[PDB]
Amino acid sequence: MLQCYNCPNPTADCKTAVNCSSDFDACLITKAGLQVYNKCWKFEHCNFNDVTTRLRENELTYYCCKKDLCNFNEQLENC
Repeated sequence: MLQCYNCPNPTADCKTAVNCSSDFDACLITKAGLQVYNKCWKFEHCNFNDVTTRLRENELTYYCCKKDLCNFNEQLENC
């Protein structure tokens, strides 16, 4: 099992850490304008088309990682 930040809704500063279902093999962080998402995710869905369609977001950037709690907001907050 992988631990990821997983907030049910987009929010600033997602601190909600969870032990993801074993089927989730990656952690996702995505910024879609004002909406920032942090989820338990899958690599098969770590592509622009799958992230946009599934979060129903027209434009965004995303990042997937495989270490516990890796999907925090460092990349956004350091900029």
